[PDB]
Amino acid sequence: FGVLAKIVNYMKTRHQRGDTHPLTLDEILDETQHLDIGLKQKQWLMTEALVNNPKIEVIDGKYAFKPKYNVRDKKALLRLLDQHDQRGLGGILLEDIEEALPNSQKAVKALGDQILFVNR
Amino acid sequence: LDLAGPLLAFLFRGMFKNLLKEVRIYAQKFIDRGKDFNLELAIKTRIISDGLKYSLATGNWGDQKKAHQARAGVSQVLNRLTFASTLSHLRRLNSPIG
Amino acid sequence: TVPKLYRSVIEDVINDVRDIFLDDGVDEQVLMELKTLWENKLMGQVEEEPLNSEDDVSDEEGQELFDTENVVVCQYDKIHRSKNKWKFHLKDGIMNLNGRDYIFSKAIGDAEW
Amino acid sequence: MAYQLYRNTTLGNSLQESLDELIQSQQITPQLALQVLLQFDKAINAALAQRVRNRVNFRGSLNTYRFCDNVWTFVLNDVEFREVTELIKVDKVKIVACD
Amino acid sequence: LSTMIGKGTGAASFDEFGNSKYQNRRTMSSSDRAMMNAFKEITTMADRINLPRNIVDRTNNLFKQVYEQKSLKGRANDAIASACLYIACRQEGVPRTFKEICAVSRISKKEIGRCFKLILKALETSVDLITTGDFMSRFCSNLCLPKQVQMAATHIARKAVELDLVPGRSPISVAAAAIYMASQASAEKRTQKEIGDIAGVADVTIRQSYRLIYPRAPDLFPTDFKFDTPVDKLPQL
Amino acid sequence: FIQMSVQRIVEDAPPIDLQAEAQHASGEVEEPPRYLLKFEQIYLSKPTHWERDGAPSPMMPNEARLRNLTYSAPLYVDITKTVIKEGEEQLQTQHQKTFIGKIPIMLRSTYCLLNGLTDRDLCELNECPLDPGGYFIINGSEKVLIA
Amino acid sequence: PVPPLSVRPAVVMQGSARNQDDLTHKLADIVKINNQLRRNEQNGAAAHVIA
Amino acid sequence: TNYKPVANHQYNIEYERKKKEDGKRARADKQHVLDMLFSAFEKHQYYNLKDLVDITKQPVVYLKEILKEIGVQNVKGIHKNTWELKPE
Amino acid sequence: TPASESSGIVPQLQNIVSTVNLGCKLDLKTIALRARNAEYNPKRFAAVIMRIREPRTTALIFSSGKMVCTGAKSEEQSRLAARKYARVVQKLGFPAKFLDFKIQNMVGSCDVKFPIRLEGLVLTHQQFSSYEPELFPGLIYRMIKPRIVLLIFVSGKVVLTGAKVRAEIYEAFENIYPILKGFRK
Repeated sequence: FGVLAKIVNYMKTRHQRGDTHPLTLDEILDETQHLDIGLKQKQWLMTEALVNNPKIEVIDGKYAFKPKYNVRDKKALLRLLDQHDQRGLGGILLEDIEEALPNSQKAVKALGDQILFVNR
Repeated sequence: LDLAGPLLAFLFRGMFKNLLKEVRIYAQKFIDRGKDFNLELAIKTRIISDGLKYSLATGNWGDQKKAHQARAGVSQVLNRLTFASTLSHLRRLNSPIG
Repeated sequence: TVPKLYRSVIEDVINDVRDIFLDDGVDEQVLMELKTLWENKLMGQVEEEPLNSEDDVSDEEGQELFDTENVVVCQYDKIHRSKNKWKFHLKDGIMNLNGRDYIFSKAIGDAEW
Repeated sequence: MAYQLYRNTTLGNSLQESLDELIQSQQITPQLALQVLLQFDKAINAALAQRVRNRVNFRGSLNTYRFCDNVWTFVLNDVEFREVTELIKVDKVKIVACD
Repeated sequence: LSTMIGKGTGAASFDEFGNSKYQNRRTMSSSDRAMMNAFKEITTMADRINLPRNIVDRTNNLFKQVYEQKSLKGRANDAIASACLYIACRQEGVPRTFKEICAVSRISKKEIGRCFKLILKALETSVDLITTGDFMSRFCSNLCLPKQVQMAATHIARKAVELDLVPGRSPISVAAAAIYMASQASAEKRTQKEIGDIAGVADVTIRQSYRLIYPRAPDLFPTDFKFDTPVDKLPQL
Repeated sequence: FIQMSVQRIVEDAPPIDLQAEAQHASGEVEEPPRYLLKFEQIYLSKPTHWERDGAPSPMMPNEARLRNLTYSAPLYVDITKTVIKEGEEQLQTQHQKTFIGKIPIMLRSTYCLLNGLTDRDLCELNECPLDPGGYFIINGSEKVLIA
Repeated sequence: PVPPLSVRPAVVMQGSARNQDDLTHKLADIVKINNQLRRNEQNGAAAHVIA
Repeated sequence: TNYKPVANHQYNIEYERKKKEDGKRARADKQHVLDMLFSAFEKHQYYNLKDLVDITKQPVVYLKEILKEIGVQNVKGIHKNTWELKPE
Repeated sequence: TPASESSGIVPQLQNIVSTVNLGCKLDLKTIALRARNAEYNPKRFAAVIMRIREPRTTALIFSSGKMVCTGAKSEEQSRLAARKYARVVQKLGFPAKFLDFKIQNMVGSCDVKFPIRLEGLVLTHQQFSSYEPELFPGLIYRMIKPRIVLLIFVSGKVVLTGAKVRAEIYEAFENIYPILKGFRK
């Protein structure tokens, strides 16, 4: 179990470094020096641990970063918000910063476009 | 007839148990923290000292807060009017009643 | 006396790894070869940091390179100091002085720096 | 848990050198050698506790000292080891201590 | 503030299904509920050494001043309470030793003392200096020593400090050695160990102080006293 | 009541023991410490008074009335501490003799000071030889219990 | 209606206005818990505790 | 009514214990502490923070600082809280 | 001054406390490990302890890069010691600086050589003096002239502390000396 949380921490660090490109389990285990964690642990990790996580992005025959397998569009769904009978999604700033890029660069344009900040 | 002894035995009994619980509460809080027990520090001497003393003074029987209304004149200031009132008052006995 | 102790140790170690050698499937001749080998082996700058005007805050690079130190390996019970006065309460020790072999169950010392 | 420090000993090193020969000859495994070292460690610790009974008192000059990870390391000069029935003077000694 | 409620008449008083007759009472003064708990400790302690309520009332009063100033909020109430008991006892002219207050308190002698100096500065006030006379009574009485011995002891103590025979010494140790001298000259001889056990001082502290006063022993006694043993026959320790 | 009942009550059957919690989140080894408290013989000293000085002395009922004292005596008990833990130790036991409180004395009973004295000592002490006694003195008031 | 002081005679009995009558003590709970109930309700409240 | 020492004898024992090695903690080496959290996650999905400081021997403010970084929390009933390394 | 030629004996400096900041973050573990004549106990304390032989001083260096140097019997020796410490640290390959070197405390002592009456001194200065034999065998005087603390003993010995510059010691001592002479047994 604890090696899977070390893999998720490395993949989270890969997005924080600037990247969401898919890798094989090998390339992850090599960089993290877990290649020799034992063939039984590598097999379990491949055929149960990266299968039991529903948030993993499966792309190009490989696994990618990490909390969202969909809707990582890194911008607000303005189109849904246009519809006053169904417009609905404010969320937490931490998910949006986690998603892709820092808030501030997007926000300068957004402070005069769509965004409102509430200290909730 | 409940004289001085059966009446006192009651009052002191309730107080010593009250004191036994107080040493238990004290020893339990310490032992949660750990290692420094002192037996002499635990005893709240006032439980006995003041408890018998208050009841003998007011007349109010039993411990306070809850039950007390049961008995009121179990104690009195001794009537020193003649020699006979003293002697008679020391030997007076009462039935509880409406 | 103490060569005997090392002998005692020879007996205890060899006996306690016999079974382990056995568990690996290794032959007792290797263990005997081990023992024989072992027995044979046994015998700004102007104000911010003008510090270079204070160089040599040392008398020597080191002393352990000289190997002039007979070695001592031991556990400690108490270490104490009072200024230049140090106090040592040592225990369960193995000494080797000028090639000679020594031991102690307890050692107590004093030293000045 | 007993301390690995006695593995540093000349005796302990003489053992390791004997083991490395057996490893060079590949008659045993490195893992097995490590296991012999653990047994020797326990054995020599047990032997010190049970057998050794002598005591020595000493005085000298302290030259240098270290303390890290609960391990004291000294180097004393002009040291004088005194036993109840013996005397040993030495120019310099290295002392490593852990407990 | 206000009132409280309890019991139930034994009639309706719903827990309806569960077992909670009508309603439980409620706390009201939690913010200061530790001032009342300080007072509870002050009274308990006080009774362990059996002071009159008047001392206890001043102690209670000193605390309320220190607490409201909040200047010492960082230390345990039991440390501040123990200091109040010590100050109050000294100001009332019946000093207690720190060793005595430590015995009844759960606070160590060091912390009561440190708090004590800080409170004196905190209340911007001072106290009288202790003298030997202030303890002579309690000690001689607890050892069942006759009134006459106590009187001599007081005199010996008093005369000795007047003669400056003990330049740097606690008044307690000097008192203790005086008492010992008096008692060893009395029929009711008591061991150094007993006195030391009562005064708190080490028996070696008595040994030194007795050794220092012994060379002038003849001159220190009061003229009214009648020896049981000649002073040329008073033992040394 | 003294010769029997106050003894009977502490010689009851509630010896208390206390076992603090241990091996929280982890432990293994061997001891969640355990303490037991026992009570023995009870002692009652003749009725004493302590001055603000701290020095105790005998009280006499006439004094107790004038100065409004309470005529009571101090009570002591033998207590035991008994460390029979889970294994490491069992015998470490210690006896104490401790002041627990002050009980009022009934006047001229065997625990009063008046109980042995003749006509001469009582006239001397300032107490009337003809006074029946048998009643408590509480804060300077004579308080008699009623059957 | 809060009785005026003439109904709540400030029992005095020595003290220093120590006699803040007992009806006043009942009134001090009523304002206290009501002050508390209004303030409780001003914020968020579980349905049972307000009950 | 007992001789009054400088402090309780046992209090001094308590002082001596406090005065033996244990006191300050080993905040250094985050990775080994990270490993210990992983090891906690090897036995069970959630634990009491009281247990977490006991098993780690680290200061609370720091153990929190780490638990904010790599995990989340979940409370139950009356402020009874447990923390989890985001099981997935 | 005439008033300082009677008690002129003039007090002797025994201890100085100074600080200096190296202005850089440091790895105490590595430092402690590499350095000779040094001690570091992380499980019982948070800093490394260092000692030089010359003028038996000792310095304490913190992870922040701040350090404190004590033991000098003179400001020169304090400047000398601080520099010697900052040197060996430089020699550790770390960007050691001499920046913010400052005296924090100075201790002085002297002997007036006469028996002193203490009950009077505490009487006359109850707003300042405090003498409690039950706590410490020596009267503590808290001066507010050059806000200084003094320890006065029956022997005649006197210690003074709380100063950062020598003038404050002479001033505190010139001030208190007449009183002490006037309470001479």
